[PDB]
Amino acid sequence: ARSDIEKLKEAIRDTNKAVQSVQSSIGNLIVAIKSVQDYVNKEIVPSIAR
Amino acid sequence: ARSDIEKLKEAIRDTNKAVQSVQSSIGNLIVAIKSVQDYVNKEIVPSIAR
Amino acid sequence: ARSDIEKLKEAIRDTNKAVQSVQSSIGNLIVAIKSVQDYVNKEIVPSIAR
Amino acid sequence: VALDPFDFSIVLNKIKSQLEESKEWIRRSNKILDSI
Amino acid sequence: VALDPFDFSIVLNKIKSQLEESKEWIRRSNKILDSI
Amino acid sequence: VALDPFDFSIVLNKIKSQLEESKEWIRRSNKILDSI
Repeated sequence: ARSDIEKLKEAIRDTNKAVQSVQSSIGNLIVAIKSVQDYVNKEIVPSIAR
Repeated sequence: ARSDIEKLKEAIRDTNKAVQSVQSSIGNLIVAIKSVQDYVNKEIVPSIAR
Repeated sequence: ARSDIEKLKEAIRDTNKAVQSVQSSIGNLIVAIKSVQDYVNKEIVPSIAR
Repeated sequence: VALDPFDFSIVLNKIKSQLEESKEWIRRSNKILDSI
Repeated sequence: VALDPFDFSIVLNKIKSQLEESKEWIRRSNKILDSI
Repeated sequence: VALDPFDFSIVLNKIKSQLEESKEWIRRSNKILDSI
């Protein structure tokens, strides 16, 4: 069963890489949402207040 | 150990499906953030400039 | 091969925990985007209309 | 072309529905691992 | 009811904290796979 | 410091590119599982 164990190991390694790419996506989604937040806080909120 | 190998295989298949559903979620989060981007670019930025 | 089966099991358990943490991240990204949506709908859209 | 508020709501509910499906697949994976 | 700026900051930091925990679980999974 | 519209576009395209890489890794994992 050494061959099947090695296949399972390599499949999980690929799944782990899939999760790492999702982790990268989420990190950039944070950057994107923070950008929208900063713009609202700095440009739109004062505009409404004045 | 054939039974345990088959269980490990089916568990990873389920984990892979979990990652695919997260992938769908992220794709729609992009659509949602792009929508907010388009609205800011088209409606709010000119409004401030004029 | 009992030792290798147990290792594969524990690796997939850790990958599953990684996916659960991503699931938590996505849930809070929804909250964050909904917040931006609510603010636009309630404060900016009427402001433009009037 | 920004989504209208209705379509935006449809997209947010789809994100949530897929997140909920993801959690079910993890539960099933964990249940299979418990049977080893 | 839009979150106030403080609460919005709390949510963003929670998203980041959970992303960081996710990366640690992957490191541990990869370490176990290396021991096979 | 909010990103300018160009930089915002770069970030969105990076999110999409990484999502596409993620889908390829899942395809490869599923292909290996099929060979067991």
